[PDB]
Amino acid sequence: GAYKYLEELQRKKQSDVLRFLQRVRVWEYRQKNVIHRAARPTRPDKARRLGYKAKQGFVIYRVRVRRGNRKRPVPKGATYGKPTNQGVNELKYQRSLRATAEERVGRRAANLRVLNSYWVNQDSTYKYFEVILVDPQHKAIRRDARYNWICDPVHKHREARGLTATGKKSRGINKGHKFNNTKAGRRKTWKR
Amino acid sequence: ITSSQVREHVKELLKYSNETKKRNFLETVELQVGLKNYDPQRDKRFSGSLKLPNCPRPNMSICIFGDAFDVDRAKSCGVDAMSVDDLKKLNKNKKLIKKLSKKYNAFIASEVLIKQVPRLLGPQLSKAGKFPTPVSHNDDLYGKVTDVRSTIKFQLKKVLCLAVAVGNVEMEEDVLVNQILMSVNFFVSLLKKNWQNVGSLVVKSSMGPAFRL
Amino acid sequence: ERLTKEAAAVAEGKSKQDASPKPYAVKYGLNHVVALIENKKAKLVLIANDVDPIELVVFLPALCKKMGVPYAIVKGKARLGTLVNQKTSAVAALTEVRAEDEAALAKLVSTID
Amino acid sequence: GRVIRNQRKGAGSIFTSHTRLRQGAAKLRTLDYAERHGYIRGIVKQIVHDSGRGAPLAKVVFRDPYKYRLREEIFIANEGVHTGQFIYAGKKASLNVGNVLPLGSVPEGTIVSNVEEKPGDRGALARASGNYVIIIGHNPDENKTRVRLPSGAKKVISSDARGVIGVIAGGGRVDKPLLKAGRAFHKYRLKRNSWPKTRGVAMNPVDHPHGGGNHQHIGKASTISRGAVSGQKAGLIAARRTG
RNA sequence: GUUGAGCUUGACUCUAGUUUGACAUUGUGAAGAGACAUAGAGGGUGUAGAAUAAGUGGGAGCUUCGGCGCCAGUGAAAUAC
RNA sequence: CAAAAGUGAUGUUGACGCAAUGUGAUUUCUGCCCAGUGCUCGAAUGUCAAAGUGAAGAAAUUCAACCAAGCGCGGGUAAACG
RNA sequence: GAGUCUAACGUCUAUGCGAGUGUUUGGGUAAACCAUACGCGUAAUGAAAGUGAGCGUAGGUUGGGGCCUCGCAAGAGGUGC
RNA sequence: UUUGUAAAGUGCCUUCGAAGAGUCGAGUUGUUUGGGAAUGCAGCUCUAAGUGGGUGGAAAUUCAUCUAAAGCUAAAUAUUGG
RNA sequence: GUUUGACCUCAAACAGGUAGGAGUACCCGCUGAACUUAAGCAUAUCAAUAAGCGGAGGAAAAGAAACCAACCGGGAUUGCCUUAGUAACGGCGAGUGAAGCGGCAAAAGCUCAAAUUUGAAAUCUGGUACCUUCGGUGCCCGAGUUGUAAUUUGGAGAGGGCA
Repeated sequence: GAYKYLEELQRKKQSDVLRFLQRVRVWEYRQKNVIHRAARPTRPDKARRLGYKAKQGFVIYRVRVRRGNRKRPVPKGATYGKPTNQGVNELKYQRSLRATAEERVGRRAANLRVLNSYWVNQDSTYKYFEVILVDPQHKAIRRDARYNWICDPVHKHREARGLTATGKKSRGINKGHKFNNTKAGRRKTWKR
Repeated sequence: ITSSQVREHVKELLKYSNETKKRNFLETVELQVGLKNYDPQRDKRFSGSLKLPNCPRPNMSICIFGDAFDVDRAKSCGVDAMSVDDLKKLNKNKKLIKKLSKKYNAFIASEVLIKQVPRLLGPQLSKAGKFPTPVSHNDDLYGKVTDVRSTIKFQLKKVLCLAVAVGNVEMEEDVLVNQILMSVNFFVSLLKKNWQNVGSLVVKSSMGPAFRL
Repeated sequence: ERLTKEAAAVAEGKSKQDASPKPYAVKYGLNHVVALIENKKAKLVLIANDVDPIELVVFLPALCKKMGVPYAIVKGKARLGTLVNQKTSAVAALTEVRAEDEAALAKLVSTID
Repeated sequence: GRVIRNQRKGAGSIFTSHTRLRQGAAKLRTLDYAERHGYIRGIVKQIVHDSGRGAPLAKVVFRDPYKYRLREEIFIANEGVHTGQFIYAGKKASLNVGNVLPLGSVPEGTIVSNVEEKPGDRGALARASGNYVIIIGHNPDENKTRVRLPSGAKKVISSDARGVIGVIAGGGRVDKPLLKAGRAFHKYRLKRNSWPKTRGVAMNPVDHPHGGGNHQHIGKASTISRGAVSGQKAGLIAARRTG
């Protein structure tokens, strides 16, 4: 909208601003580690649409992911056998690398709970997602209906089961044709 | 080769006496090809005896060859005719059979006599390469004047080109477009890659310089 | 920063901050700056440099120049909001209604722009 | 087949030994850049053997607390380091046998021991006994220098290295041979590796692929190339010339 | 036994490994050497024949400074434009 | 040479050595071979992955299909096999 | 303690009731009685240019007749579903 | 009590509104037996619009139908240590 | 030199409350196999589960449309009876195998924006200063009303105020 200084850039990352800016902000992350804080967000436009009516307790952390695919050991000794798994970077799985970034900050800072994330580009080292985390004590947020549920105890580890947008894709949620079988949980229909 | 200046390279060329150097006679317009990337081999070699729909045009000095009622029909048109003995009579010397390749352009040979031609009259008609049309003994020779205009040679032989006439100053520019495009069509689409092989063509009048398209 | 396109001088940069009790009305905040613009309710826009993140302030040299007020860059935020007289340390501001300073305010705007 | 003996090299029980017992084998410490009359330079103290080398070494004092307690400064043994003569160092140093100093400061054709060769390593080449390298890459070798290392081959060096001028102390392994094999086994406990050896042809093709045949001989091949696996790659590794 | 394990060859199926090439992550000037598009531009022989002969077909160059397959002739192949 | 990768042995040894393989102190000596196969070496020269022909009107639209290495060939060599 | 309380198919015993009958969850007069969703042996066949067959009902051969198109109603081709 | 505060119904006057991008999916793979193969779904890497985009197992084309990429929610039901 | 301040990055000790563990079954998620069958046979298949680890609760766990029918019509999730071995896949070999429609049971619906760019009287919040004992006082981060509107573009559909 009016914020075509964030939005124009966030949707079209190909633009003259962010291919320069995320080069020096991925450089910033080559210094930093598993988790590291971010100020007010890099993309505060999508951040507010997820849920970032602020206050302290409403924080945002940039987190790394892994390399390889679904890695398993290398074939030492034999190589053949029944070759059900031959490669070191073999299968993928259901969950997106959003979830990977979200639970690395999620179990380190156990108090701060996972809301949802977005991508802030990458380099050749890892992909980087900015995870918005909420706080379950923080009020005004509890006086808001939009963030009441997330503070109360059932909505701890929303990523681990399937409440967060990424963990929805661990069960079966997108509205379409074959949503009939994969309606609820994946183990309810039992992998069909 | 384009379909763009197909009228224009006929039109302006044949219009002035600045580009083409107009002589005494009615300059007889042809179209030769320009077949680059063609190998004189098995495949790319075109030959035949086709004809263009408005007639390629040439006549000039016509010779007839026949016996009996073919000779009567010939000189009733006004064209002189050779018989069997007269066919031998050019062949028995140097000059007259090579001069048959020169200025004698259109030819008629009657039914039984066509199969006599390429034994005597043949090695002299290599370049230039004139040959009679299929005319029987029952055919009318006055109605076959337009057939010797129509039926032209097609031979690639040694070279790459296949020269055929399109018309002359007796035709207009409009008619000559529907002769030029007809020539190229025969060669082009039978051998793939097509128009990148067919290079830069110009319509020669007689005395008509380059005007390639 | 990569923010600053055309710049002003430091000595006149201070004089732009205290452009609140010398005109009449002032709005404060960088939302209320970009808000300012169409009907020309903003006259002088007070662009601070020091605003975190830098994504907020890159609106101001661009947006406010398209629809078009003659802006000018103040020296910093720490004595921007304090010189307006608000609560907090204001990230930007704009001069709305003029008091006596119109002729003086003309050489706050058009020095840089 | 089973696990080949050459694969059991990276880890193992035979690949453990005393590490911290070793007082300091022969690197080189900080020793003064300057020689503005010198700062960090002094005399030789004791003569002590570190395990690993199989040769005597020494202790040295400089300007800093070094007789006993501070455990680091071990000095390269040349004949005959002992109490009451000074060492000198620095860049444009005084060229003597028993002084540690640059390769740049020494002319062509000087013999040197305990010399670096990569960009800084403290001490690499010729630390034990008998050994020395030969610096002959100055003068028409203009910018980048070159130690011609003792076989025949290469090594490009930038500025690079310090080292002691001389041939090192000892000389009684090639100069004097041993007597028996249990006295040779004193090598393979200060170094971690299997010892001795049994023949490749005598071992089964199971345990090592050089076996095979009732009448014993070499099963696969003796010459195996450089790009090959673990059990695959044995014998003479790329026999460039035979004989 | 349409047996099991240890264990084998350049059979054949296939893989960790091994080896060569390409693309993204990842910026900036000179000098020297090519290709395409082509404004423009050319490298040749068998004898006789006025004379220095690869083509192709229409069919006809003897002069406002200046020919040799019109005619007429040589030849294996013979104009011009 | 180990490890999924981080990280190390080999190694604070260094060719006067480290290691795989062949081997055995002593003492006199060692003639001859390039077919076949491996390892190594070398450049005169040959092959392998990115077209375009066809459907809109009582018979007159559009877009997806060749270039490098080992090899061939040439050169070095038998404490690698013969 | 060594052919068996699952449970599918096909002859057959017994049988309320049959050219229409007989259900079930459940209601509920409670092992009763009422309801009747809906089933019941089930489609030929043409390498690529349809039809939907009465529980399911086709094949072989032939006559009459209705409809459409091209072309000179000369005649050719399906309609024989 | 009309609760000096929050919503709906009733009645009157006056005048005119929107969008969520690493997702849509993509060179290629894949959680799916990729087979012409929807969807569920995003490894390595990049990447799209709101009279515009999407579901309905090939495409041109037409008709009916829905409007994500933030989030929450009762029961019919499953089961035991006492 | 030297005088005066805001946000990113981003601490340690005193002092009210609050808590550890022992346990079974039920579910969701994740690293994630196999004995086996086609009498055998590497890719059908034992299977997304065991075993191990993680996550949520007293029920777990799901869900209110980027749906179906097919121009006649209807409108969440969940359980049961019809359905379905039909429609498909697999040496078409073991095997695996839906959807739609009618009936029965119990059936109510909601949180987020003109995005967002966000700041003050007051409301009002996370952290934290002085007072120095949860009572009184103060600042920044900030949420919408509000002080007060745009940006990038468009329509004739339809909304909002006031009582």
